[PDB]
Amino acid sequence: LSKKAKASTVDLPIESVSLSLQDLIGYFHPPDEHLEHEDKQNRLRALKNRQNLFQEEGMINLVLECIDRLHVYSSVAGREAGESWKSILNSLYELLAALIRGNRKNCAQFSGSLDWLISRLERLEASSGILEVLHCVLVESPEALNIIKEGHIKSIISLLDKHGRNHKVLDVLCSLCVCHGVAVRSNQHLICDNLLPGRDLLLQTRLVNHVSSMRPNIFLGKKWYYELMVDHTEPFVTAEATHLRVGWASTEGYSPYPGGGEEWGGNGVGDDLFSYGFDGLHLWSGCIARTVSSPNQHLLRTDDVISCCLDLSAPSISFRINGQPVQGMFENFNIDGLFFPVVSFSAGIKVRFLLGEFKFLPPPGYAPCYEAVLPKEKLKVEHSREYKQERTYTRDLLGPTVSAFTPIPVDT
Amino acid sequence: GVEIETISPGDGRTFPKKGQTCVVHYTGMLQNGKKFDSSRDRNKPFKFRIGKQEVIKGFEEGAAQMSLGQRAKLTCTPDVAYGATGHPGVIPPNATLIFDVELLNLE
Amino acid sequence: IEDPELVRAMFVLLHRQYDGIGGLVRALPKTYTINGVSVEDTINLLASLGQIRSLLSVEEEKLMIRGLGDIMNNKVFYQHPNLMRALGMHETVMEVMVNVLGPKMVANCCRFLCYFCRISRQNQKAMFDHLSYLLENSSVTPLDVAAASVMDNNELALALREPDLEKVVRYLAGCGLPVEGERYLDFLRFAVFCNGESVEE
Amino acid sequence: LGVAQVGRMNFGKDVSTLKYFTICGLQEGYEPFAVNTNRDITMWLSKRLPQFLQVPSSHEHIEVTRIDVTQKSFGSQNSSTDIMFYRLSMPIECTYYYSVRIFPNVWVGWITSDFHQYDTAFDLVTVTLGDEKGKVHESIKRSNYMVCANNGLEIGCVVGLLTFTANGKDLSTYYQVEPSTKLFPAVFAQATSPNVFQFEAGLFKSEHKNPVPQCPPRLHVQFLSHVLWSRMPNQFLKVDVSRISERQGWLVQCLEPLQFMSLHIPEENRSVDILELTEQEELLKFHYHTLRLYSAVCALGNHRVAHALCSHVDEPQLLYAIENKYMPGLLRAGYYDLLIDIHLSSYATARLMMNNEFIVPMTEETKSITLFPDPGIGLSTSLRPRMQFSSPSFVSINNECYQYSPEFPLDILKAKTIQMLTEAVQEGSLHARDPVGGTTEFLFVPLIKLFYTLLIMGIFHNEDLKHILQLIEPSGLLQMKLPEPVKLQMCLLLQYLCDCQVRHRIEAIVAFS
Repeated sequence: LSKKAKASTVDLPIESVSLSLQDLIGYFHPPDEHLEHEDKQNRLRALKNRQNLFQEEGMINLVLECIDRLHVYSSVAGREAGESWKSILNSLYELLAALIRGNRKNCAQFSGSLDWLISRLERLEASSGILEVLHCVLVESPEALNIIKEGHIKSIISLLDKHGRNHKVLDVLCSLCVCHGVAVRSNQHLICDNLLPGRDLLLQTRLVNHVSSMRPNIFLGKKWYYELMVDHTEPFVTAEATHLRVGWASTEGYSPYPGGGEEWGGNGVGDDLFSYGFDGLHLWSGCIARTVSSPNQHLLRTDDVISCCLDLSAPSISFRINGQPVQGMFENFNIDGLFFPVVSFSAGIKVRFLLGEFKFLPPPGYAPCYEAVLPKEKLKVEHSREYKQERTYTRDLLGPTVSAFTPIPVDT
Repeated sequence: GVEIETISPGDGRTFPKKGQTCVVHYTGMLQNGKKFDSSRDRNKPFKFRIGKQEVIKGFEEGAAQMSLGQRAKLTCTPDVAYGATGHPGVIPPNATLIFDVELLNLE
Repeated sequence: IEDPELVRAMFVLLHRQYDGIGGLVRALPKTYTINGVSVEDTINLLASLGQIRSLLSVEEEKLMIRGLGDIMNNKVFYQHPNLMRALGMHETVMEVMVNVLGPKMVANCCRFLCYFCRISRQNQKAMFDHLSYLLENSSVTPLDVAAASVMDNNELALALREPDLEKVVRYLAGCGLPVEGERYLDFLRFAVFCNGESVEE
Repeated sequence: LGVAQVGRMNFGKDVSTLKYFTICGLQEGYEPFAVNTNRDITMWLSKRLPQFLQVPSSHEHIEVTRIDVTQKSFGSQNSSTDIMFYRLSMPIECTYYYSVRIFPNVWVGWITSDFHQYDTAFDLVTVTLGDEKGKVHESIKRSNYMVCANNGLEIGCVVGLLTFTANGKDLSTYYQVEPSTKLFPAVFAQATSPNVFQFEAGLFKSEHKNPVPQCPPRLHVQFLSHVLWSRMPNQFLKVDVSRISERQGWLVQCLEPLQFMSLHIPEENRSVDILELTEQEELLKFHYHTLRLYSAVCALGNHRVAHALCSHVDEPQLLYAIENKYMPGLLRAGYYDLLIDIHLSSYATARLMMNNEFIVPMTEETKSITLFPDPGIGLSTSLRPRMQFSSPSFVSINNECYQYSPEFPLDILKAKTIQMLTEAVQEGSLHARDPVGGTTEFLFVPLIKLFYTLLIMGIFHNEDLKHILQLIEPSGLLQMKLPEPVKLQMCLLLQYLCDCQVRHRIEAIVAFS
């Protein structure tokens, strides 16, 4: 059928061959664990004898030729009888894994054709057989570790980006850099050069501080304006710098989970959150910091007063430190639900709300937040909607939610 | 010639002279935000001497403009960094480096 | 108890309790005492010895050649050849060369062993015992250490037997095209004369 | 729990708070969850925020098909066809385009990874320029999900910036604002009729993976067809904070720092805390095998690959990974073996080469042995090898640097492991069913392994070995009930103790002679 069109050749057995492969797999089967040690040696010795007698007549090459022939299509021929071509081919490579598994003598004779195998490694339809055969070669002969060069290792690497997370690739590479006893230090520099510095194929890890934010129970959906006073800083009590962010957030959306969701948690991280404040106070919105400036480039230090501003009937948020304008630019975002102050921290930081008992404020524009608490509510503070509450016996669990100066009049 | 962002103010006036060893705590990350080196990690303040050609050039240049107490976000352009070769294993080829350095003591 | 490494590690530990004097037997032909003025250099020997030994398991050869160069030029390498006979460091380099012979490594290897025989008599006797394998590796030097193992001492000149010499003249029969005969005969002159008088046998 | 309900569970260890366990329970043949546990058992609530996910066969009828232009078909003829948010697996950061072909209202766009707003509508960054004088106030940003509307061949051309086409006709809304963001290709939809989507100047996938000539596009198995799905459980973040508050001026205050241990997947960008690998098996096994490779590559003394990996695993992480009593079974042994194979397995083999050579100077302190005071060895003047450690910084004097090992402080660790051993034996002696790695192998095996390799390396002197022998001798870890591969380690713990007397006795003979 490698001609133009034979289309009538009957000399093509399938069910007599696809049966025979399972008989040979079962014939070359390794003995299990659950066996007595006087017969486990007998079955092991008999398996090695069968492997050597199949080696000496070159049946390895006799199946290598069928692998050469069959890797033409991708789905062929009369395409109903040859429907099982994948399930033959995947069962073919499996036979190749059984003939070379024990004998190092077998593995030495399979030295030269490894380059063609890693050439076929990009076929990506029977790569499971190829990776198994290669891994079942590399541990068994040290001579077969000398052929393999940089062009092969880079193809093995490229399979790991094309194919996600395949731990057998790392079971190969864990054996490519250490043989039986010895350490092939030309491969160890090579693996460290390619796979490491991209930070892309591998699960990069780190440690961050626990983030937490606080809400003073006030809800707000004219120019609202509240202050802070930071009195203790700790720029470094970790092997990393601490955070302290002030701002506002909305209620319809984005339950504030610590760290496990978006990157690192905190504030200014979602689109529903608008935050600001740093050493060099530049803002945050959607967990990407932009680089707004101020004419001191200061810390949230032990001696500062932050002036946050938010506008009713206007989509404008601009901040101020010690009265000085910092060119706050938060404009034209969504108006859904309410807004509330959130200020976040992770250090040994103590800070003071200035709401009443004010300490220093102009009111500029017009609204203080001591008047949003007018009708019945009080100024108590919570921990941003509180899926936890840290205690001894039971943090009491909760149900989700059930959800203004403009009502409607009733018509008749 | 290198991007020097002041984070905290030091004293401004006392920038270190060549021939003095400089003590610095420095935490460096890549352009992506992935942190590749620290000095807080091992609780050891780094030490180096100006002009003796041990440190990369952007680091020494950005430390030469700094002062006592002053910490800075040095953003080194990859031609002054490890360059086209990069570093074998820790730095990919041709990437900008973002250090948060903070100088402590001098000589 | 399965996992038979556990059984073996149990019974070796059991037997070392009831044979203390046997443990002290198998530790006394390794000890050695040195005077205080030679403390500082033998550490620089020992630290330059382990770099050999840790290089036992791997262009990988430039470390070994510098290591052997630092060992050969050491102050205490002439001075107490019982030490270097007892640390096994003739067998270390022998194993490295055997690992090579499955080019410039063998040549700066065997020069160390030819340096190793000519410092003591008993040291040469210790070097002697690999000659039966050592003759089978004529490359072109790896034959020089077969020579300087039997160069001078008459007892070792008498001790070696006829199958050791028969494969030498087998190699000479192999020279039936030459050039390799000028070295092989250079072995056999040390086999029959060795002081000034021809050993009859 | 329901809508405005408050629940209160108690998983044992509250026998005083066990109110009715007397009258029903104890004598009735029952037990609480207090019978073993010295931890707090973690709780796994369901999430509120949804996160996108792969597509199994767990629908009535949803079927994406890898076909070979090189498209991805569908089907949704069922009872519920409400909302099916779709996106591709990997995003593009900051020239090529991307096809879709709809038969029946149904959107396409680009999702930036912060998106969990499951909504049946059109809604949502918008910041203006600041040049320190006001005076500009124009824009820096637009994006946040993009909206568009036989064959509809809508194509999202990007870069650079963001554009759109619609069957040759480029529409409006060119959101030409993304500085260095990542862009998921994505589709919001309802499905009316089946066979609704197909996917894919040069062509696309070259701009995505690492080989980048790649002008013929080619699908790979790493491509998926992720769907935004609602609920997956979350860990409880077992110890949270010790925040404190005030009322006159509202001093809100915290002073006791707590740190995570997270890992962020790079190609499906999000950060997971490492504990939640406890139930997620594939992301466990692949990271375990990567922790093996980080050791196998830096094996038998590669003193430059160790300086590479000290910038990559970064030592104060390891001191967390030793200490945290919640980490899974495999991942504990992985980090212990990585610690040993980075910092300690270079010198330890260099001391087990010189364990049978026994040479000793003959000077005055060597003669000064009393030989027998009528293991925690007194003077011990033998000639063991020498350890040097190097700081793994990043300067250009690295050729002299990368020659010994990286260094991390032994004085902290050698008290940490004694604290950990006492906490280990005295708690786990009473047969909890807890122990840290799940089974007692991962509790003890990579603790005694570090203890053994720290014992060899010439620390734990007299003042601490006196503390050490109390855990084994008392005259007890040697006397307990142990499985096989922990007493295998204890045999090698005992052998060095027996071997210390031989080094004592040889120096004794020389001090006499």
